[PDB]
Amino acid sequence: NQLAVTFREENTIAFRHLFLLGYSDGADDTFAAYTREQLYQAIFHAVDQYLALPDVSLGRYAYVRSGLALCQRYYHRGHVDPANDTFDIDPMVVTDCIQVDPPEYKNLTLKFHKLVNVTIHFRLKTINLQSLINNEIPDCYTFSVLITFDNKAHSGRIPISLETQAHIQECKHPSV
Amino acid sequence: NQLAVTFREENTIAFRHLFLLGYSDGADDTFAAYTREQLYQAIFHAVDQYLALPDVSLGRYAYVRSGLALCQRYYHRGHVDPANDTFDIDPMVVTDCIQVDPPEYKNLTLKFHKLVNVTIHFRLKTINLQSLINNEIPDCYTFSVLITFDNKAHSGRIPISLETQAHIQECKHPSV
Amino acid sequence: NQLAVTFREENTIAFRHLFLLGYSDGADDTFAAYTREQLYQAIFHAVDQYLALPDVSLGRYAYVRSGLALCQRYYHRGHVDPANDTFDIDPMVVTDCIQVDPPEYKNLTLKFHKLVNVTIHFRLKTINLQSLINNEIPDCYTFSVLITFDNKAHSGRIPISLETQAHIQECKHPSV
Amino acid sequence: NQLAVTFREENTIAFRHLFLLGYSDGADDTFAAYTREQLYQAIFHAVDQYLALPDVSLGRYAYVRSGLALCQRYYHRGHVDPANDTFDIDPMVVTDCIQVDPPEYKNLTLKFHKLVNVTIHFRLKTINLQSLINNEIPDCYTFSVLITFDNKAHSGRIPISLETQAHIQECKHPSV
Repeated sequence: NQLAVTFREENTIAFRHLFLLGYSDGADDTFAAYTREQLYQAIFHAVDQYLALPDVSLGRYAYVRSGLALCQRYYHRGHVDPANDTFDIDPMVVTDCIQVDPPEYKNLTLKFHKLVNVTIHFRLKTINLQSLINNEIPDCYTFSVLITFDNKAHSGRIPISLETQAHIQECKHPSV
Repeated sequence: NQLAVTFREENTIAFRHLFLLGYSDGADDTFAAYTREQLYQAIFHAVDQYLALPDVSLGRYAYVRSGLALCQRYYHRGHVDPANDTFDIDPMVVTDCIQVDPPEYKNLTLKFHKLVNVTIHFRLKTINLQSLINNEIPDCYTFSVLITFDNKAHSGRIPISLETQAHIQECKHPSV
Repeated sequence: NQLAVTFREENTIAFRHLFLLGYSDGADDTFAAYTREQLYQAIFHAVDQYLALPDVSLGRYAYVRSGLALCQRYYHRGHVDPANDTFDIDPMVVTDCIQVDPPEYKNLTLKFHKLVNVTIHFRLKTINLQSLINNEIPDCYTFSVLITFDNKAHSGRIPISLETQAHIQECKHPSV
Repeated sequence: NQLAVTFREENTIAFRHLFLLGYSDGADDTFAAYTREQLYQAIFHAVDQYLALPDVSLGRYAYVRSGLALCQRYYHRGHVDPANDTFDIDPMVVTDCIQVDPPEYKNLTLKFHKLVNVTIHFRLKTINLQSLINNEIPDCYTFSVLITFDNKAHSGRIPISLETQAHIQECKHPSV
């Protein structure tokens, strides 16, 4: 089991290196963007990487399906004018997504003045071959990847995180 | 409150990344310049960034007003000649500032031989939108930013720091 | 003795800097590859360095003999198809090596879909001159270097490590 | 006093950044060279920096006098042949120095096969202006800088260190 806990954590760590531009171990809770170009770059790197996955990954990952949802969230209405010290805000959070299908989004225009966050969602399928070592049959994993560029604090600093969730089932038909 | 303590600290952290050339988390008490070009570069980066703020920041900051004071301080009289082992000094500290107005200083010439320090001062206005999450009304923050290139130790090493101070009041007229 | 423990550890540390592309102290247990080009690069750097050893090393190392074994290991049979949720695997591990003789492998093609690991093996001979300080006679060391690109976890992350083993004997004929 | 302990340590820290190529805080006990080009580069950087000191330093340092001694040390006789497992060594350590006078060594050819170490020695004069803050009269410091590329362990790894020693006296004639 814990060798499978390590399988989820190992795969997630790999995802951070693969999809998080400029990521390096130990940076998890300080990793963040501070400029618009930094943020656009991080977003485009994560999607491009997703699209190049078959050619660059050291793991054999399979796409699931639309494949990737690039979503930005912002206030339905956001007039923020710190200069004349006022604002007119409608707190309802609106979601705008761009679907990306692997068999191929850069026109993306973020509404920085009232941005709540940006998320990139997608799933990846992989076989836990390691199980073969213990003479067991490999599990069929489905990873749910969630990359978040959180701006909920509206503090000029946008922390970036990558989390996952694994769905373990039994592969259709194995052969060992 | 502490979520507002975090609002001041989060904004300050963002300022360190935005205005401190080559800055990275964890470097706070060792961050420093050691060469003249390093120092000129740090100074010009902080001002250029200040001027580009509207186009590069992930936060919606407003200028306040002159906007930025680039000041160097040096001894009224400073003949330092370690070679012939003497010096003639008048300890009175003279301040020379260059005002920078956003709607636009590189001729700056530092008096290295008797430099006491260089400071960059400016204020930024921002709304604490986060307060909307707790169903409260957003505060109107005025950040006072102070970047110091301290040479008071005259030790060949010039530590660089960025500190801030927040003035919290109530925005003119809000709308939620 | 412990000064000889330090001789083995010092030499090994040097090997990590010499043969591990992008290596830096303190990275030992997180050091890894995540892309195919990263892995090919690490492998080619270690071999090229090995071949350039006489011209770049600060230590006087001697080749031993074939000199270097660049081996990749993979499952005898590996059809991994996470997309259609199946696999057909023959767990027997097959080893394919490429011998490299110093008096000179880039056509290498890794079988990523069923890669178990890659290893680079070679020996280096060196004299422990340090022993001269204590007025003793220098030992004759034979270092066995093993660079492993371990993919046994099939988790998208390939940790890279460099270990050694020393064979201490008495040099043929010394002169001090 | 301790503010003067800090004056010596602050100046030394500055020297590490100024003269040690690729140096960064916290690297003190792992800082080292591993290749011949790395070592030649470190050596030439330290001398070039020394020569450019007046134009690049943030401190007002004065040369003392020849100014810089670039010395390499090696065994009087060193035939090291790990391949045919023998050696013929005369442990007497020979010193070969190149004097560098500021009013201006790259032909340097290190005897890597029997190198004991390389050292760079020079003195710098500076006034402790800080003393003016406490209303005291500034001391006249003479820093003795010693950069060592130690190969005494003959282990393929050459640790590099920079140490100093301060001679405090009273400046000829001060004026405050």
